Amino acid sequence: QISVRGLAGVENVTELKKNFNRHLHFTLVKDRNVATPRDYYFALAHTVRDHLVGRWIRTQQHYYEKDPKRIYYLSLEFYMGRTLQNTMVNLALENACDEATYQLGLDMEELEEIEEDAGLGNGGLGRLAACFLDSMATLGLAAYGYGIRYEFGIFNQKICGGWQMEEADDWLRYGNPWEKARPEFTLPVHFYGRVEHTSQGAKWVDTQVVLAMPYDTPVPGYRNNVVNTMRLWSAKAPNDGYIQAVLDRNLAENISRVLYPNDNFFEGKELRLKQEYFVVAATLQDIIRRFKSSTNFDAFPDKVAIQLNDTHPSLAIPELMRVLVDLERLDWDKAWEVTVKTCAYTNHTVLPEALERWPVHLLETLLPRHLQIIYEINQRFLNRVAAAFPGDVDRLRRMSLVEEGAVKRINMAHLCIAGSHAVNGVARIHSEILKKTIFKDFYELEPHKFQNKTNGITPRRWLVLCNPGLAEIIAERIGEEYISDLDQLRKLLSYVDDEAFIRDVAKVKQENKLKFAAYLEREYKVHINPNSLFDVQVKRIHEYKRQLLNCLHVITLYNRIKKEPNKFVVPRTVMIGGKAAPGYHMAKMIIKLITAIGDVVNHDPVVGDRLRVIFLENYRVSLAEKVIPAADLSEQISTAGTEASGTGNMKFMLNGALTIGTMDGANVEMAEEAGEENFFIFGMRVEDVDRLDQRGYNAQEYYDRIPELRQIIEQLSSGFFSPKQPDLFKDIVNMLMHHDRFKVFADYEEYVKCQERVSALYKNPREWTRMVIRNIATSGKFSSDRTIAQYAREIWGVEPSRQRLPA
Amino acid sequence: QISVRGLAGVENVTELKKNFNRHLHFTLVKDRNVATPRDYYFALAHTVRDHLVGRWIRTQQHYYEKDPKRIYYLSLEFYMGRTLQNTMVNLALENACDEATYQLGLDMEELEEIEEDAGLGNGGLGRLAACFLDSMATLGLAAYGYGIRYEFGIFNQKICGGWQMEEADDWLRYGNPWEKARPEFTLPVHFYGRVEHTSQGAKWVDTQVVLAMPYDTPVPGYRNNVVNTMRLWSAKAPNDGYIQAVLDRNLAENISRVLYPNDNFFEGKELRLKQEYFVVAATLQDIIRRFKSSTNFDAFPDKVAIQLNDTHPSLAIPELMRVLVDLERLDWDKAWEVTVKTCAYTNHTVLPEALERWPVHLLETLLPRHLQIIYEINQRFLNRVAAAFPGDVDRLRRMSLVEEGAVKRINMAHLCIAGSHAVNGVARIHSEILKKTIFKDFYELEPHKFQNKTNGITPRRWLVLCNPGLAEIIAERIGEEYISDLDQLRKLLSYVDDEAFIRDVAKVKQENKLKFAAYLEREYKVHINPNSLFDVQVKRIHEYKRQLLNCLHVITLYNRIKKEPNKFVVPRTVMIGGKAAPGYHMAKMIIKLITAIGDVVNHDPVVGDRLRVIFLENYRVSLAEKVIPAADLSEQISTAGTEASGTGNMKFMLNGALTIGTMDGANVEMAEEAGEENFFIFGMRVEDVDRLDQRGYNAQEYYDRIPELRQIIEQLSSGFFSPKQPDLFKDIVNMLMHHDRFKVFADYEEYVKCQERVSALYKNPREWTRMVIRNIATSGKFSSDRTIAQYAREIWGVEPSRQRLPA
Ligand SMILES: O=C(COc1ccc(-c2ccccc2)cc1)N[C@@H]1O[C@H](CO)[C@@H](O)[C@H](O)[C@H]1O
Ligand SMILES: O=C(COc1ccc(-c2ccccc2)cc1)N[C@@H]1O[C@H](CO)[C@@H](O)[C@H](O)[C@H]1O
Repeated sequence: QISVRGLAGVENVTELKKNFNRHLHFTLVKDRNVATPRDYYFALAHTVRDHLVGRWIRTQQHYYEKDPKRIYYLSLEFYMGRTLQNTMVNLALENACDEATYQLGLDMEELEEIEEDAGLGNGGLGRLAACFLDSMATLGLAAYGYGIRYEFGIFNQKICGGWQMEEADDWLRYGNPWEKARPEFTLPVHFYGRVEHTSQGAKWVDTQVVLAMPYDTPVPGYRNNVVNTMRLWSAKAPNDGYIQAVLDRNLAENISRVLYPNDNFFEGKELRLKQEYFVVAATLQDIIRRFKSSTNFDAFPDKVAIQLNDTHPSLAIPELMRVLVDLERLDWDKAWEVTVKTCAYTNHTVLPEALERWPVHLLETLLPRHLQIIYEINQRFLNRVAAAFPGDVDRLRRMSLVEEGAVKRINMAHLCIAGSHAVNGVARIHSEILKKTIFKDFYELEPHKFQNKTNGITPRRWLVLCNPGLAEIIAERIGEEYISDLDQLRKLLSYVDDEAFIRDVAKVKQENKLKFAAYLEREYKVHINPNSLFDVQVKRIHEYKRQLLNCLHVITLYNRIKKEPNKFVVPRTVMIGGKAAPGYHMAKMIIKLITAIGDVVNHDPVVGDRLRVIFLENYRVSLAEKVIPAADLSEQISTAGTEASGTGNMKFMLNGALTIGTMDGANVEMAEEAGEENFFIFGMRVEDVDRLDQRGYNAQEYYDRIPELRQIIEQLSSGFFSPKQPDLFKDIVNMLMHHDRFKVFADYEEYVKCQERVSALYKNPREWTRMVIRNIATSGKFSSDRTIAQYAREIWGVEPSRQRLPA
Repeated sequence: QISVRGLAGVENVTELKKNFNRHLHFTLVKDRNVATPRDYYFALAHTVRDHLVGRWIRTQQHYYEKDPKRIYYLSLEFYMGRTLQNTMVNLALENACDEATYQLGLDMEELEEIEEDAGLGNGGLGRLAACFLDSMATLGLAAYGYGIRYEFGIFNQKICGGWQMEEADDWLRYGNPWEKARPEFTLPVHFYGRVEHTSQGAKWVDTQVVLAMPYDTPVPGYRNNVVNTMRLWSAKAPNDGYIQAVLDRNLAENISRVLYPNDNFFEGKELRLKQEYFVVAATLQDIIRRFKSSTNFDAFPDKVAIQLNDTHPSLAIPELMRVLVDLERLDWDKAWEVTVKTCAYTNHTVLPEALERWPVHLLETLLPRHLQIIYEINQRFLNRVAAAFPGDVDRLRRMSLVEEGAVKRINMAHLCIAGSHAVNGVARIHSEILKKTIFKDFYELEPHKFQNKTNGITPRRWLVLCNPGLAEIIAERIGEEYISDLDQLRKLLSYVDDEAFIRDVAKVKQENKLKFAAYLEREYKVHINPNSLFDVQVKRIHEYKRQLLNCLHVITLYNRIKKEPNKFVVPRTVMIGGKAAPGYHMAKMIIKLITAIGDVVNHDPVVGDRLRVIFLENYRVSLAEKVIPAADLSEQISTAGTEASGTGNMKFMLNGALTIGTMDGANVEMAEEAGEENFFIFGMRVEDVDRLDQRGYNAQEYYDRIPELRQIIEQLSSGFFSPKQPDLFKDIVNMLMHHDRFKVFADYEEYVKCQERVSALYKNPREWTRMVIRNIATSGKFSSDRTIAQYAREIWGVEPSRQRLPA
């Protein structure tokens, strides 16, 4: 049908048809009389997976023969989403499968909706790992993702009476056709026990053992016949009343049972520490085993890079030291040099409550040898600080890996900086904040360690897969090369005055919106107007992300309409979606407020279809692929200095939405790429926030001086949005008035004014679309291929390649 | 190589070779460079499984079109063993796979040793279910086995310092290529809750729900293209702190976690009751759903038979009543008629401590509605007893389903007799004991219910598979037909004086023994003499089975040798094997005594290789397939009246061992088939045991009058077999002397005399072999094809068929 989806040759179609019938018969043990749509999905999945295997085997054989430096990306999260369509895209099989299934009397799109998301992450950090794997394979790097095979991923969110309810994400129920169990590569992981000292050095003895069983999933590059591996570890009890002893095997296997969903506010839970060590200990044994199959650990950093995705796998540092010192018997200083040259650390936040700080008593009991090593690392590090800054005793206390207080804690960020040759933030402003404020002491001691690597997204999933219509009108003008060289989109700047292109860009957006409006009714019985501006904010629910500020705007618009009902306003559909961490009361209250506003707004006859407020239930990778192509306006409105990068912002820019946002995270670089005239920037900059903090933020001042704001607060307090429970929202009002760390009121006026400018532009479709073209055309920087090429050259010491492997 | 293993045609071999390479590549994702022997096993298993699928689909389609009466065999145990070789045998693929693998440079026998036993049973009752499934498929019955998919089967037994140690049988670790998950056929099972009464009748409300997920395994008939199903249920939590709630899903899924290994002494454990209801509730919903796919439950017994394998699934009776009365709204009397006509019950013991008697308080809490129904069944039944036997108030108390006492209990055997149209024992003497003693009252009320169905074994696994050499020398003389018509073995009576046949029978036995002697060294570093008489007792360890009596004989022989070392004796290798239930102290002590005797006997220079005592570790289906073909003498020495049938006895008879045994269980019918002159019968009959009980058994009398017996007891008491712990065996001596329910001393003299007659005959190889021929030739009765034909005609009301389905 469309060019970018590939060829549908007679030979290929015929072959796909027979392999499909073969799998339906031999694999599923069904015939056409009893097969359900799920059986058809599986027959298709196995058919496509068969095309991966030859390339997977030869890629791995290739790395063995050529022995390149290997990249190990350690993450506790891989937010993969669905795999079927992505695999077809990357193997150029999409049109052929479409044709083949069509001939068999099946709708491929319908079969695609059957696949469960692999929801093995919370949000941005987990999805970054997934984009990164795609880019590493597309750039021909010998790269391995290592993580945990959680039995239950991020919870499914249901909304009941306006409230979030959580249910278990039982994503493996029907089986996973993409993974291959490797029970033969099983490895032991140790816990508890005690440390004995001999003449020969230290020994860790009397440990309990959990087995780590690997499951491999193929990661295909974009049309280069490269297929890399993501290896996910699963916990198994070793084989040694009788009944109860058997049932107690559950205790061990609980390590890989469920993903922790609390992506704000760190809590030191023992089971999470076990997960963190488990992935690290099994991964490092695998790495070392592979390195030996090439005595001389001097060459170890020439053949191994380990990237730590935040501090979650930070135990890699003392575990690598443990193995080199206790098992391989290297002297400390040589082991340390190897470790530092091997490890690099990516930081993802600045909120103090988000940093991992493990109580010493937990490590003492669970990992007694690791605690000794961390103490030794700390002593040697602080000796270096003392020599560089003699007499500065407060610096010594600020930089220590060990924090004193009620309970002594280990600061895992400080461990990571001490034991890595490179530390990076995820956007230019974030990396600068790291050097200037939270890791200032570390930067002064070792300035060469600190880098920036601005985040990106893969244009395969986030353009070609989710928005084929847009990908096609672009390919028509500039060819197909841009799909793996996104900087080529700049060529589109010469079409900004092209009448045909303007019309096509606008037509694709209209089609995406009609499709999404239809999805909403069929699957959720909700009525929307497709001619309205689609105003969307989708991301995890956090105070810093300021869903609340968006709420205030929605109510302002509603109040204005009620005040002057016969005045024309640009119609809007305001959609907000995102999950709240189960323990986060304020985030759960924000969800309830959103639905409560909807209840009032959506049923007010005076409003009509001029304003609609919808809460997008169960936001996840598959839903983002649907809503992002349909968006006109992207809400990126975190308080300046709080969102380290953002990546959802990039997805929207690539797909033809305009952005309203603060100068925060990657928004700054996006505005710089597109030109500030083509971006809706508002609000305090980081400097303005600092000045407010120096003086003291008083929310009352805003309430006193802004009549429209005072009206919203009275409506909330008095029960306008909760008639049967008038004080339902008192916690929200109280926080806004007295303890708002994120200064919601301070940006309110500028935000409302800026939103008026959005509505003005949307009235002029031709000029709206021309601004959209200038955004799409300057989105090239934010390809994760650019990000990974910078990691490879500036951190890993390896050269990317665009060359094909033989097919 | 050998005729009965089938054809190896050029077309077949070539096709098997390519499908093997296809599975190795696409299924396992390996090539020849990294493949382990386990990968080769799996490639072969998937290749053979592919041959089943077409026949499996068409068999099930056939039953749908023809709508025959369906047989549902409900068992908590299916002791299946390995599947690969059995599937090849039944599909006539054995020689072809052998050739194909040989050409690929592989040894098929070696690949066969890689497969885990499906050890989903304890011993005889579980293995009977497995033989029965094979016979039902071979006889063309529309039959379904229904059970539980245990994650952990019968424990692996290790012997450490002479003691049994139990380890988890993690049989699913590497995956099971034979099963197909059917997540779409998942069904809810209810527990706990309470009973509400309306106008409409009773309602069971506020229940907790566990899901039952089915896994189907194909059951191939012998060369008839019939493939039936064994459906095994697995427990899954329904989908509705957060972390802990996720981890608590284990509680629900524990129902199908582990097989209970205590096959003597019933213990009322709540988790076992849940297992019993779980299999019954899910199975009956499946049965009813299938019946509806044909209002009129009158025809239900014309289209459904349910066979209960002991009382373990006895809850089928009140569950069927519950469904018909509460859900389908049938009146009680009509529902009851349907139930009785549908259900039949097979009894497997006479030991009072083995009968299931569930405490009422357990049923009250777990299954409140079932307890009401059982009470109602009991009231109506006892009303019938009172009318038939007016004034006999003690009969009323003896026959009640409810037993009074400390705790009130339900007698599940009484429930089963009341709610079944047929009750059978498993050997002629057992069925007679049922009518005359333990169920006498029930027989007097309803004599037409009571039947005999003498047990059998499948000659496919138990001759063709495990002893191809013997199968071949038989096929040479009489053709291949006997494999599915075992009565044809009688034709062998005309070869009893045939010199060539005598030599061939003896040669096959010698080859089996050389092979087994070699297996022992290679896998267990133990040295045996292959010219000795192989004296074997393999079966679960129980006092009633009298491994202890065998122990006394072994010590007698040892004492005799020590007494007269230069006198010739027929050399023996005495092998004893079997698992003890984890809670059974005396059985664990018997295992230790056996190894302790071995320690002394096997290292005494005076003995030489004239006597060896070996404990066969980890006895299970795969080991029985090795040791049974190698045996000369089969020990079947239970106290008269205690072994309901035995089936191991039949396996030995079919494979060329002679039998030393009591007139107990099926031994009686075996001796009757072969002629008593061709059997080594000794000891008390049931009548002699009764007379002893009337007078009172005094073990001291035997000890006083038998000097050789007194010597053994002093050796045991004084520490001759346990030098470092002189009183190790005091419990054994104490039991023998003071509380032996199984009268070990009373049979001792006759047993020793009889064993002398065995040794005399073995000295004359020609006459030994002629007696063997007369045993093999009269073993036809004990084919499970005969047993199943009698069940089908006399209980299920269906006609077996030997006709092929189209291929
Ligand atoms: O997604 C995250 C953080 O997610 C988690 C996920 C899990 C945890 C966690 C930590 C300890 C224990 C349990 C859970 C903490 C944070 N951060 C985002 O990372 C993106 C990629 O760099 C950035 O674009 C976002 O700005 C940043 O908020
Ligand atoms: O194997 C058995 C009994 O096995 C079990 C297995 C499990 C249980 C059980 C019962 C309740 C709770 C837990 C376990 C009780 C008995 N009996 C044998 O059945 C054979 C087949 O009919 C006969 O040949 C044997 O004589 C008989 O002992």
